[PDB]
Amino acid sequence: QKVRAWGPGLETGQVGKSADFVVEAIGTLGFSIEGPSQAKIECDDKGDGSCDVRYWPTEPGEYAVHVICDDEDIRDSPFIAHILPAPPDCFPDKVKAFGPGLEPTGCIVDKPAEFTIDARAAGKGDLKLYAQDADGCPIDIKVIPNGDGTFRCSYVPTKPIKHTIIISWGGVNVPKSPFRV
Amino acid sequence: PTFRSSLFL
Repeated sequence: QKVRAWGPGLETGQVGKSADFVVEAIGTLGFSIEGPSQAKIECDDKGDGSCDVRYWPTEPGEYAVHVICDDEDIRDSPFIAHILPAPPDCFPDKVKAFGPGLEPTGCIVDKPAEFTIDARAAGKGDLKLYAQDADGCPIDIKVIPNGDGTFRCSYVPTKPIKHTIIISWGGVNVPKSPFRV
Repeated sequence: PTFRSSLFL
């Protein structure tokens, strides 16, 4: 079918913090969420046949994320996501990330696009990326931790085209993310 | 309690 969907919120998340992911085209679309809490859901259309989807669990526990193309589930859907309770000491909203390799584009043929990640005002947590292009090919991003809570990371496009980078701290998608290039 | 929420377009 015409529908791809990936990202942090199909695996994990934290309570009362939006579990997020991406859905791409390749009829009319739909989602539903069986879980221990009333989840609230929204697909923010980016314009480009892809849309930011976020739901809001209010209970620790496991939730089943059905994405549905027509009449019936996406390929791997339902996805099954274990939502963790918000640690007292984790601030994803307070993570910042930036640089040439997160723009519009300018990102050229085969060539490195830089970018950093400042997690210092962000408490304790596991960092995890999610990157696929405009065809659901995975994107490799070596991430080199400097030590001080900041991170050198880069990748190499091949295309005058769009690559999508999702960023999770403590399994929670980060502000300004998912970045589209 | 089990709950189911859902959206379509």
